[PDB]
Amino acid sequence: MNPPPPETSNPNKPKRQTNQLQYLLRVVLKTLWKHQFAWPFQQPVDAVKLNLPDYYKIIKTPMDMGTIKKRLENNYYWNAQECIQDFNTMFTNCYIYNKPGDDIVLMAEALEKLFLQKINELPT
Ligand SMILES: COc1cc(-c2ccc3c(c2)nc(CCc2ccccc2)n3CCN2CCOCC2)cccc1=O
Repeated sequence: MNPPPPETSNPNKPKRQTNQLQYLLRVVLKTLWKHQFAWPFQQPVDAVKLNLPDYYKIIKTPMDMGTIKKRLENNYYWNAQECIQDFNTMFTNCYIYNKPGDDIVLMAEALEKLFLQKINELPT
């Protein structure tokens, strides 16, 4: 019942290393990945194992940090904005599916505050 995970390899498009992409992997992803609340966000939502009714009927653009980490490690992103959009999608999905006060929402909000603190120091 789960869909295949988001693509993470980039076989047909060009690749580049930029200072912003370096910061996104070394600082932003690394800081959130090591956070105590990271585990639920480290791989695609398994709606079957988690018993999440209608998850993939409600969430049509799933995203997670395991995918973002692999995308950065595989040079899937050409522009830093593509990666920032993926983090935003991951948080937004959680807020859409869940309710205020749910444990997962409080965890996502703490991770998003940390994301915003780090994104404030994104370079040029
Ligand atoms: C990201 O969005 C959501 C996430 C989750 C979610 C909550 C807890 C989660 C998780 C996802 N993924 C994991 C870790 C991976 C996992 C998944 C399946 C069973 C076991 C581990 N865990 C920890 C499980 N815990 C610890 C080990 O004892 C079992 C209980 C729930 C709801 C809505 C969402 O929108």
